Amino acid sequence: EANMLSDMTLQGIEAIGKVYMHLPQTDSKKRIVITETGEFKAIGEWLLETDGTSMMKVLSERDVDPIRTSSNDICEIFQVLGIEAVRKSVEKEMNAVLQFYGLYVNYRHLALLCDVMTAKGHLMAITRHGINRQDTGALMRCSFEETVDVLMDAAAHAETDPMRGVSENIIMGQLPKMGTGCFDLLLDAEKCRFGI
Amino acid sequence: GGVPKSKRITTKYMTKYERARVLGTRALQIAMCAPIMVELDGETDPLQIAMKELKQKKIPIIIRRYLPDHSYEDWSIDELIMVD
Amino acid sequence: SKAPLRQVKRVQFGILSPDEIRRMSVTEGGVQFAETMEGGRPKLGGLMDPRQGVIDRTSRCQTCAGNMTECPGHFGHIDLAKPVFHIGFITKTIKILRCVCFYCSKMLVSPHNPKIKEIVMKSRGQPRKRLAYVYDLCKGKTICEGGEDMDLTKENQQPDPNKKPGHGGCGHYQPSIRRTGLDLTAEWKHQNEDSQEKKIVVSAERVWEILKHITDEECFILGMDPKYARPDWMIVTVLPVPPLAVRPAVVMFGAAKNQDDLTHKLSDIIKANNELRKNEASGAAAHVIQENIKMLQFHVATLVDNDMPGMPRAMQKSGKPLKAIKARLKGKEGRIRGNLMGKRVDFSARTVITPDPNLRIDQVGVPRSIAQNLTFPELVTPFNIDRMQELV
Amino acid sequence: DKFASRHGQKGTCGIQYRQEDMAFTCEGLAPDIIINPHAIPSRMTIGHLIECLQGKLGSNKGEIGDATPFNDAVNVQKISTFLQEYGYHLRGNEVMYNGHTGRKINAQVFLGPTYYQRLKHMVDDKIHSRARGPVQILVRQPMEGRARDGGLRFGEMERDCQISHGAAQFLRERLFEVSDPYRVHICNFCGLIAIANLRNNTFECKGCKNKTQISQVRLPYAAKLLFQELMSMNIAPRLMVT
Amino acid sequence: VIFNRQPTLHKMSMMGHRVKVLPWSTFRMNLSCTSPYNADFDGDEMNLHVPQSMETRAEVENIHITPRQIITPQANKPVMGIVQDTLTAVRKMTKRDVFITREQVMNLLMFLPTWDAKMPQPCILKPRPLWTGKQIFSLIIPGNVNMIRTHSTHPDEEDEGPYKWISPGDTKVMVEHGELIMGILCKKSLGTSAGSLLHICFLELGHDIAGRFYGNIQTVINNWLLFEGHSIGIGDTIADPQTYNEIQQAIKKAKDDVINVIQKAHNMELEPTPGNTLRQTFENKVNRILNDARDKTGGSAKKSLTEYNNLKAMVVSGSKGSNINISQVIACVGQQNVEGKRIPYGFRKRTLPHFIKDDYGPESRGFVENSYLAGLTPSEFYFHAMGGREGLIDTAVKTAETGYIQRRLIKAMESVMVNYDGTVRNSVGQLIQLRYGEDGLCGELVEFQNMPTVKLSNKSFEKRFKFDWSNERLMKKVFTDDVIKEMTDSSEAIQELEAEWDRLVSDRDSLRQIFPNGESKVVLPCNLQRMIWNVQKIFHINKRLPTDLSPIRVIKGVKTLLERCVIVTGNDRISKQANENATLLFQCLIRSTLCTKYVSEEFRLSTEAFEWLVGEIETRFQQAQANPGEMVGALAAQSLGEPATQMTLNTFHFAGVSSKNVTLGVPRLKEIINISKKPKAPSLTV
Amino acid sequence: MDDEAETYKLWRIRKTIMQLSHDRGYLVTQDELDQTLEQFKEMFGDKPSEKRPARSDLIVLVAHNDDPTDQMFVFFPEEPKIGIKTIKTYCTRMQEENIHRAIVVVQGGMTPSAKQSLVDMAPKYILEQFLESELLINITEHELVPEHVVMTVEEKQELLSRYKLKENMLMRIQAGDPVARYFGLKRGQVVKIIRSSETAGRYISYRLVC
Amino acid sequence: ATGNWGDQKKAHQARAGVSQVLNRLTFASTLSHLRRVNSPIGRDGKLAKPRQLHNTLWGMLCPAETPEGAAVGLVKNLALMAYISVGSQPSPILEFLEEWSMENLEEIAPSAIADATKIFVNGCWVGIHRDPEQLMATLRKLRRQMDIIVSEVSMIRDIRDREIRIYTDAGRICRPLLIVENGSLLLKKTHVEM
RNA sequence: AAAAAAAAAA
Ligand SMILES: [Zn+2]
Ligand SMILES: [Zn+2]
Ligand SMILES: [Zn+2]
Repeated sequence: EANMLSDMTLQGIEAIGKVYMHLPQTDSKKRIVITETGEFKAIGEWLLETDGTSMMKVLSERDVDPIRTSSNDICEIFQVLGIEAVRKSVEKEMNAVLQFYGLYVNYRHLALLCDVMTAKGHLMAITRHGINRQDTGALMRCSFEETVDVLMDAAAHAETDPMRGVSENIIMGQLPKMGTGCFDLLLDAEKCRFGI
Repeated sequence: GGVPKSKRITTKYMTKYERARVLGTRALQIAMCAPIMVELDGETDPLQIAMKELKQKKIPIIIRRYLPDHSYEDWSIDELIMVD
Repeated sequence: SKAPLRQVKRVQFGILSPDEIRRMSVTEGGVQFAETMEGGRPKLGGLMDPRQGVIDRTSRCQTCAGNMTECPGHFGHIDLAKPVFHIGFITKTIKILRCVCFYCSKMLVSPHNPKIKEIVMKSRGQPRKRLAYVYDLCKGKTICEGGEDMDLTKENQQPDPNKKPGHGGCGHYQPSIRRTGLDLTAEWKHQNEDSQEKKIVVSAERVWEILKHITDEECFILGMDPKYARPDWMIVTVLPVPPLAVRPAVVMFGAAKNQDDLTHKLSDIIKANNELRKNEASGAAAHVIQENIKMLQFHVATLVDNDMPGMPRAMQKSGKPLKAIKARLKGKEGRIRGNLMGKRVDFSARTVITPDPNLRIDQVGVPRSIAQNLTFPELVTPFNIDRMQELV
Repeated sequence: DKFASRHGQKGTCGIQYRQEDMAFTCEGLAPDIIINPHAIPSRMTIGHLIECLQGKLGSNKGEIGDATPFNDAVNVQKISTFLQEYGYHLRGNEVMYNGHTGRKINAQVFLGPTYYQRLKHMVDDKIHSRARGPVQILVRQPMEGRARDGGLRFGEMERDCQISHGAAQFLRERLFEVSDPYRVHICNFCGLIAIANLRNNTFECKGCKNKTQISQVRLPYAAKLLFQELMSMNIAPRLMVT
Repeated sequence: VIFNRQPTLHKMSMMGHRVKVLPWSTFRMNLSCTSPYNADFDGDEMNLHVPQSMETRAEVENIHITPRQIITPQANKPVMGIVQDTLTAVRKMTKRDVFITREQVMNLLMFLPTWDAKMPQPCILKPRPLWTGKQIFSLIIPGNVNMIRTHSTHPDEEDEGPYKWISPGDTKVMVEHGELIMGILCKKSLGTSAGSLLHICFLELGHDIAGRFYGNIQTVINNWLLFEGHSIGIGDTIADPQTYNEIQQAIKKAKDDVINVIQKAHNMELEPTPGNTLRQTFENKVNRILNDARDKTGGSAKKSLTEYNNLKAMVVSGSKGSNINISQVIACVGQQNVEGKRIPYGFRKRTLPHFIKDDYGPESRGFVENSYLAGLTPSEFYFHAMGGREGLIDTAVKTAETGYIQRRLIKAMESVMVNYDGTVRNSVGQLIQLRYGEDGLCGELVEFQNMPTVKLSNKSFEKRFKFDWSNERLMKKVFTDDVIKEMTDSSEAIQELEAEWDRLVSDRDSLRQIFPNGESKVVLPCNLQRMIWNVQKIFHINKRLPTDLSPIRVIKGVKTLLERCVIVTGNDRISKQANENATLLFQCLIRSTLCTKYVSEEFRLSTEAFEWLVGEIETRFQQAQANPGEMVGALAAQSLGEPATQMTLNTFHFAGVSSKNVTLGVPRLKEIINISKKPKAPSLTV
Repeated sequence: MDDEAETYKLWRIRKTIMQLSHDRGYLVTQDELDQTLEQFKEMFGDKPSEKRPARSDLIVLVAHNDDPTDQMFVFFPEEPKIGIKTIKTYCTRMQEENIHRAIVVVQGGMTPSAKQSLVDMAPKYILEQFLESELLINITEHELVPEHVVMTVEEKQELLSRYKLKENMLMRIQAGDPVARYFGLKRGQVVKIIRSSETAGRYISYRLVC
Repeated sequence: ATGNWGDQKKAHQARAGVSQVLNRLTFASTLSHLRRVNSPIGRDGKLAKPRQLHNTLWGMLCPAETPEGAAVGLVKNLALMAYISVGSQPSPILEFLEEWSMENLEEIAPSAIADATKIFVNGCWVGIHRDPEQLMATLRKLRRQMDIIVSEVSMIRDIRDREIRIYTDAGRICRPLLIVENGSLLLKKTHVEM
């Protein structure tokens, strides 16, 4: 009795909690189509907002749109859709968060971040488990977090740091290959014409 | 890795990161009493002399632009065009 | 200085071998005395050795004959009688110890395996991921399987003179390795020969002998370069001694009455080593030698890392924990973040700002005392020789 | 110098003006202090205006004003009605004149006595400047605090925004040239710190037995202490120069 | 020297400055530095640094100087602007009734150092010589500046009426040929917003001219403010007694309405809405009633204020304040909310012991029925303390994780580098982007463009863009006889126009494919309408006179423009494919705006105007490219971490209309930074 | 209830498989792409309980356009858990028809012993596996998924020569990605991604399968 | 002098900041420092619930006096009328209770507790009584008449839960308030003349 | 002269 009261499911998805039915009032969740005159018409179709993400049991339903339905869970998009869809979903979520407060950031700064997010083909995080696991140098990784562990890993593995970053050259004190320091100036011997 | 002049695929327009360092290096060279290529109109701050001889593109500085494949292209001052 | 000033191109990390540590050190015979002052003069072989560096503003180095600004400091060495674990390398050491054999010191999976070759060509230039893949491959191995005559399942088979060599398995079960701090225990779930008991404690000497007899080829598949990073060099046998630049003499009033924490910790290291070498030479009991090894390992670990949980904290004289080298590096106020990332500038000023509407935006109003204190280092040119002459 | 009101109107003195160069009323009244109206609605201080009006009323009448909260006996309209009887405007506004020229101000201005409190954050206790001074006995960096004559802290976000500007020479100046420059001699084969006697001009590597292949490297002092500390941790940061 | 305020949250929080020696012991600078530095002059300690090498001084001059850093690459907007009483007197000085004498404009004349010593003829010549505010702001504006915006108090019905070009209220703001003509300026026109006067005077004149224009505004405006004056008082906080009676009656009616709502909820007559419970439905109804009453009373208070009320003029100047500030001054404070909810029952079913148990009326709820001018009851003053503590708590708590997120973001992209081939690479040289921002352009020199070939109907596309030669009456009144003889001598012009129409149809189809929701606003450099207006004004283009520009020359100029405006170079197929992939929106905008009908019937451009236009377009598209040698990763990290400090402003005035669990603000970006391993509020929009 | 839903999901899975074969460059007719549910009921049946159609009855053989002897099998086993016995049965069918490509659509699971079997039979015959739940939704038809194009080795060499690129410093994509499984991408191939850009119209990137 | 509240050798486990240097800048600063209350929660918690100013702080602590920074909502100042309980022995209240009518726990059946009202003295259950209203009125009379129970002793009649709680311990904070019966104050004009 | 603690300003 406790088993059939607390565990079994009559209908629905066990990973989905409260479900709401609503009509959108703005031209963002409406269906925008092209009429015969060439104008854009926004149709306010009925739509679902469910708490809990499992779209293997949602998109595979009888009357669910397989195209416009997305999710806010980035890892599940990675194990369902792909890494470029992860990039697009992260860009869309960042745009939604910035437009909730009305703050506008340019698309290029967001796209650079989102292409950094998909650099290795999987989901790297801006933490000590995604930055320190990169193929970068030792002073790239120790100067952010876990300095001693990265230093002993480089010492034990005899890791070669090729001095290509900026904080590496900041530590060792010469001009970094960065910004206006990414080139060398040479004196032209032939161009030394008449002077004073 | 000497890239030939006809093989150079970098831009022909000198950006401000090159402009600041070439102006500073040339004005420093004048500050150690280098010969001045153009006529002087009473200017005493060698940074101003560095601009007014950068206008006629008579500064003997070769810019060694570094490509990501560890190859370098040499661009002269008069080959590049002033823009601001 | 008639030395060529060139730009360094790359940094090669590695582990200092004890032969290299003995070769770097200017202290011939090792540091033997924990006393810093001996009758108003520095003592050779002590913690205030003149060969390591300078003492005060009027003294000179015994080695390079320089002042504070000229002498960079020269390292010493302490020859420990018995090797001890490096605690920070412990999290690496078991990663080799669970991959190499406990008895014949060979590899749990034979290096001509196609999976090993696929890992090697997959992880070229990535030694950490190579070691991770090796440890993932060797997590399920519990028996040192090997033998060239272990594949005799066929009947009337002529032996092949062009046959490759097979795996070398001493026929022994590799124990599970457990740890509760610095102590290392090995347990055999399956019983070996009757001369070996099921639960043993493994000292640093057994691990040193195990990692000593590993060939360079097995170290290469382990992702660990034998030229600079041999695995037997992680166990501290010769302890490096930092110079007086790393551990400065703190002056109180006229003369330096007290030293820093590192000098006192190295004094504890010297006293521990002297007590151990006195007890082992006297033919003392086994529990005395075990206690000496335990306290020497405790002093070595607290010299390295005093922030290890499950490990007794080092007691300073002022009711504080000891500040180790890890505390010097790791932290916001550490040597990386507070001294290399964020080192202070010289020519700077700071004051309270007030508005000025008639000034243009590309101008700042500067007080007279700040403009007198802060200086612009202008070069001398013939264009403005008279103006700089009247300025000076 | 930092001044403040009794309603949170903190600020600093932008400038000082003599009596002949600032605004005066028809009665020749030069105020002690002038403030910004734009600080009023954002801070939402109507009680400052009520305090000013009650101060004008109590100074014209000759009584100590009562500012007890949640009191129905004190009202803005009552103070206005009592202030109207003393020959002034009922909202406390006054007509002033220009100080430089003498012309009437087109917009009528609100004047009266309030209660202002000085603060201890004087500029004499906060001004600091430093060209060159003491360096630390460990890292050879400037001191901390004005009493020890220490320099400013070129923090992390300074490096962040200078990388955002992308000017490498200012970074090389602030983090190598004016903080802790040092010169070390390095063996080419070993890549570690070698012995260099500058008096007889001799160079010797104690492990590589190297006497000629010794190079000179300029570096920050804190990086040198990091390398020496790593050399204490059985780590070899071999810095080859070829 | 280098001038820096801590904490430095972005790129614009440290400038380069020129030293002027002043006697007193403080730092002195312009007021417009207060917006990028986030300074408040309330005890702000701030640092200055001196370069010790003169090549670094040259780097400060060429990079770190303030006028070269006017436009942020974060949101393509200015960061300094005209603020405070300078902006208030700009608003009060451009008014139509401001008639200013010869002596006062004479006083204002010497504070313009860029003036050419040519005084204008007065607007009024007899009987007394009088100038006006727009005539003397015209002298401040240099060069060729043309501009259309609107004031913040512009009615929406004025634009479709017959008075859209002649405003009785002087609301639409027009600038032609670098002299101010029409409208009153405000925060929209002289602020940090995109498309302002400051943005276009930076983009059209240069860094130094705009930076001098900034200083040329403020001295003249502050010297005119000595003549005019500006002052708020206790009389500005008091409205009409009829307005006060109306506000009190509206508040009493709202209290009676919420009492009736409580009564019908107690009588089992409140039907719960779907998506939420009866508790949430009742709370949402009460919050909506109180917020609507507060907004209605604030609107009634704002409408009843006169033009002499300096608080209303200061708010509509846009320098400080808003409408909710005016409502809290005059009408009422509103409902105090803790975490966007009701004041919690700290006692047993009571917020205070002075109320009754199980009371849901607005006195015990937290609604404030009195204004701050009238004074508060002690209970609602305690509820205002409840509300005001939460803002300080929200300021104090999240800023640790905000700074941690900023440091993590600036450490992860510390070496994302634009190289000399136009590609984007990290420290290890791994390719991230083939072009920066997928177009190879910098974020400073881009702006907002309206796209005309997206929203419109097919018949409007045919009657608006298809060039027809059959209408000979329009052909005669638009073109001169030389163009007719020139095109009748040729034969390929008809199929050339047909190919142009086919290219426009294909571009419209591609734009509809790219944008499915019909977004007609894009982010592109080189605003075409502004420079077409500029070459109209420079060359004195008459829009009621026939021109001598053949459409074949227009098509040849457009083709030469699109051939000479390259980003990805090379004759390879991959290089050409990347060239038309990077410049597709630019090609679409060029073909949509430089059509054969716009330049002939609408804009009526000449030949020399057309060649000046194509030269200007080529030059401005060349200089708007991304500079090889520019750090973009740390710039992106700072430009995303700067709004992370400004998402605490919308904490208050929240009730929630939907009972959906969603994470908003710091946590959202925090999770997207950890790859959102587990969504804080997992939701599907199906 | 079970028969109609089973027929509907079998028709949807068959349509997804046929679209996958069409996306891989194989010889795919238009009527099989546009096969309706009623067309599937007429051609194969509507009662999957009484073997109309059977799970082994629906077996799809498709050929390549350029190379007609390069073909793909699609297998639908009926059991939920796949052992090495049915894998070996498919293999013994697979050598005797001289074809190097097949995809088995599992229902519930497919064992790690058979995972190792499919690993060590890989460089003679390609035998990919797919879950029935993953094949109810076309991956490439989603609005978040841009255009993916498989690219040959000559165009890859042209891309490396034009941009001076090396393969280790390319953008990467994992081999376990559902997009890479949809196209059957192996390690070393480079996929071209064409996406819509709001600042330039469209953008083309290149990813390395690893 | 140091401020560490414990042993010198084991001061790492002791609280810091209990003893502070007195702020002699103004008289008001000295009075604010003499009436300061410090929360034991550390100044690094991301939880906002201890930092929220509670509804029960009416007249106990000052609502608009907190330092700015990370210590907001923790350091507070006392109200002008608030008074800290010194502490008193709970003995004679207990003897008065057991002599008046109260029935002890060790002399009653366990099945006769649900109808009666429990009595708690400093968190200690003592017994039950079946007339809580008359007992609470008698306790109020004895506290007002200053005979046995001092005015410092707090007492609660939980009517909905049938409990009586008596607190005599230190650490309590009280406000002196007027007494109202029958819609009228007990303070008269005779008290004003006195 | 170091370290710890407390009080603050932005
Ligand atoms: Zn020396
Ligand atoms: Zn073995
Ligand atoms: Zn050497």
